[PDB]
Amino acid sequence: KQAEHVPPYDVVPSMRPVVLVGPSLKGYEVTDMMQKALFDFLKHRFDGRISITRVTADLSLAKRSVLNNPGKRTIIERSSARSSIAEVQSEIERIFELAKSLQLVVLDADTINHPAQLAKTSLAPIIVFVKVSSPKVLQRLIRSRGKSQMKHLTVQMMAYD
Amino acid sequence: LIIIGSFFVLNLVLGVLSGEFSKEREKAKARGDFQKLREKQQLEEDLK
Repeated sequence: KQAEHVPPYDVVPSMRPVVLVGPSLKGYEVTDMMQKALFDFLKHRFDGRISITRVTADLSLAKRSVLNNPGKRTIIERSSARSSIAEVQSEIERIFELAKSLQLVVLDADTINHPAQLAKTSLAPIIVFVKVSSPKVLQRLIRSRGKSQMKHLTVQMMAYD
Repeated sequence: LIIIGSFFVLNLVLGVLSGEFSKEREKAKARGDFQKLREKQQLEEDLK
């Protein structure tokens, strides 16, 4: 049973990180607006105990066992040398070292849109849900923004769906 | 004459009309009129 051999114990950081998802896909007007006011409250209330960081790199392809040494050398010139995996692993320790310093960590990347994909990584973070109840609410929330929104107005519904 | 033909008759009319209006109000449940007002009530406070 060494093809997978899933270990009973898994590596986790010192404290569970908190990330923000919902009520729609990240990067959109409202979704970036809802987190803007929410993250602002945490730093004032938890002054001296929190550290909010922003990472612009992808996180979807992050499994606990995929290779002995993923992308150790960038001069390999292979299918993974030119990819972002050369810097994907670097930020994992950055979250790891952030928890080591005994403080609250906040992850608000643009690459998280569902708790399912991050439910199997090494981080195992805290997922906060800001559900807006009926989908009809979201509509008039985005309709009042401006012409920057109806260029992709419809995908917000399936973003919540 | 005033007590019987005016106060008692007015009581009769009020009772009959109240019963009819209650019957129509109960009938309106099948159409679900109250549901439309209820959802719109809890939707406006969401936007506010």
